[PDB]
Amino acid sequence: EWISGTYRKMEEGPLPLLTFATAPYHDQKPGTSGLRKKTYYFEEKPCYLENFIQSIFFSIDLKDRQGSSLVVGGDGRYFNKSAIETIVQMAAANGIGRLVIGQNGILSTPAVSCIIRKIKAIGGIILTASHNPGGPNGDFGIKFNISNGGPAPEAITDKIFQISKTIEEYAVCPDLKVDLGVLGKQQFDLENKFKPFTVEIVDSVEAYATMLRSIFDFSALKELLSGPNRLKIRIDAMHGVVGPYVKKILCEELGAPANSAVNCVPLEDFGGHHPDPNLTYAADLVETMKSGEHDFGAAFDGDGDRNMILGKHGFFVNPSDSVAVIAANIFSIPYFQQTGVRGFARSMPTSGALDRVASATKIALYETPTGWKFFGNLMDASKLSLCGEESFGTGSDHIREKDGLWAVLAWLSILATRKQSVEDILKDHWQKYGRNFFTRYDYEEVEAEGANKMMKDLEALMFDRSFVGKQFSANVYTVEKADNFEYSDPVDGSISRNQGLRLIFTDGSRIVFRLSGTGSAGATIRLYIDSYEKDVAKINQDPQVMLAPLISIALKVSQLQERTGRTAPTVIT
Ligand SMILES: O=P(O)(O)O[C@H]1O[C@H](CO)[C@@H](O)[C@H](O)[C@H]1O
Ligand SMILES: [Zn+2]
Repeated sequence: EWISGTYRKMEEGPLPLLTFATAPYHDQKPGTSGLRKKTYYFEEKPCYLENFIQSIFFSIDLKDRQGSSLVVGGDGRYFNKSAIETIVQMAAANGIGRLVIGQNGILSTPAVSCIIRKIKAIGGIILTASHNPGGPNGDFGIKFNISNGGPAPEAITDKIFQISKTIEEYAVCPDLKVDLGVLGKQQFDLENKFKPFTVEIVDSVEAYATMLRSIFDFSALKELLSGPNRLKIRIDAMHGVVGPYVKKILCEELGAPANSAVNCVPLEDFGGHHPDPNLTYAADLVETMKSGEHDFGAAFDGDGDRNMILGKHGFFVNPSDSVAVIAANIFSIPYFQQTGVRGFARSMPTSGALDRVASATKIALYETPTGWKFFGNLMDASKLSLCGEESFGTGSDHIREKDGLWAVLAWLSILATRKQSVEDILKDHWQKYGRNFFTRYDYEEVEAEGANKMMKDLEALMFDRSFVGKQFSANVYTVEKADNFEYSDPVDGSISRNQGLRLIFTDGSRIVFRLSGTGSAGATIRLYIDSYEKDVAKINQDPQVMLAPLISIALKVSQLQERTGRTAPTVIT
């Protein structure tokens, strides 16, 4: 009971704050999605976690750090609870005034972005490796968000890397034990300090659910998913963090059956499966959808910022299309009614399906590089309201992270509005704006410098006067513009180069080659292919059949097979 903990704290007295010596590491550079390593890096290596955490604290100014509030939460993967305890003790020893932590450490990435902005916190620490597998032999990550609720920009992350490279002492409160299970306030008496330290354990779902409740019309959702004539659906949480949100939001408040949700219990190893939503890693969901029983299926990733949208019989609306449908009927969501369409954005590898809705509605569209930085830059300038990434990313400017369950609720709102099946909505959209046949091949973990050699030699081949205008086909395309995609940010003036080789032809079709920044050992080659078609006779056809020429040209030009040794892609989406 609470009384036992209170009396215990009273008898043990004030908790000491102590400095301990440490040695720095070399690979604590936070990437596009924080700092991600294998779990043993954080669980077994001495003071790895402590070094990184204290680097994060040092990256925050002392003024903003004394007395301020910080959100802490994660996707409930292995080691998250222990690392959260360490974060609590260090925060207590580092002048933080209050930690708002999700119950049992559970807090989806959009939930953290939401709470940060709501409680006016100086930032948040997210214990997630996103779509990467968890468990003792899995992966583990730490993502630092700032006061706008979004990821820490390159300045902050670089400061954390620099500080981490030379750090030699940290502060911790080792006698501090905190129960992450019981909701409510939890105060701690610290030695040599006058103000008590506060750990507030909040519901993992409540605030997020309130935000969705003010974004969507939950009456229409209740009538759609709740009644006897309900729209049969199946939501696969992949044993990820979105489980509690699915159950408390869609099932409890919105009234959909409890057997509508599956795998809605977050497991520290994500049930052994890969917490990534796509047709390859969500086989159970597509095969359950293959019997012709539900009209809408959806999957999420580990931390809840990605989503997969499926229709009846397993119909697959690829992310690049999903964001274009949401844009095409964006005014079915009360939130965008309130804000208006501030702008549209997509990453360069993402198909141009959104571009067509932007051109038809006279709305600015920004083709940004891979990553959140540019999307947040645009959102803070009131120049972006809906954005999406091909990597199953969909989000708006309601927060500063992408949001999977938000995209699902948007799809249910537009389903209830248009009163059609997903396949009908998609087909009508294709005939309305034309179809962007899209595919992406991932060649996972190939020996680098073979891939880098393919990129350098490929780019040299692309910049040649005897290249622009050359004929290719496999029973015809002619090169129009080959380059290394550069992007100038129109908000802060930042310039970004490489970002992926582009082959654009005269029919609008594009072949993009990108080296991954998500990877650990070696390198991952990503091949995107995007071909447009308006001839409504050709709007419907098998995309892997419709695209096969462009694929053959992509590997024949890149010499992928001869330089990597691989004969088939690791995953096709
Ligand atoms: O490995 P990549 O391609 O560099 O990065 C990948 O993970 C990132 C973080 O989720 C996403 O923003 C990218 O869209 C995705 O392509
Ligand atoms: Zn994610």
